Amino acid sequence: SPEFAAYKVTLVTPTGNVEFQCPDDVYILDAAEEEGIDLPYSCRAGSCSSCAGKLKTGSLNQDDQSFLDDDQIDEGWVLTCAAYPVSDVTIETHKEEELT
Ligand code: FES
Repeated sequence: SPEFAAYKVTLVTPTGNVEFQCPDDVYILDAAEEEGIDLPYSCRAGSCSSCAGKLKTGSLNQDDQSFLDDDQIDEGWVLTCAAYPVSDVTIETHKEEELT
């Protein structure tokens, strides 16, 4: 497997869709911000609802998140501040209200 890689992230946001390359060692949130995208957050530590999204295709590593339970992870919930892509992914953002 490659020492380093980047994956195509498609974010489906309330103001439109955007795509960018995310390094496999950068969280979705941080990579979005580098591209000038404003995404919701507060704690940036994987322990709250602020940065919630829904995974629509592809795979994430969310080992660094703790607030979502195993059923919520199975349902496709994502804490964008604590998730790394391991494939190209599509995430629908700004989902805190739906999650909670
Ligand atoms: S901003 Fe709190 S879990 Fe992501």
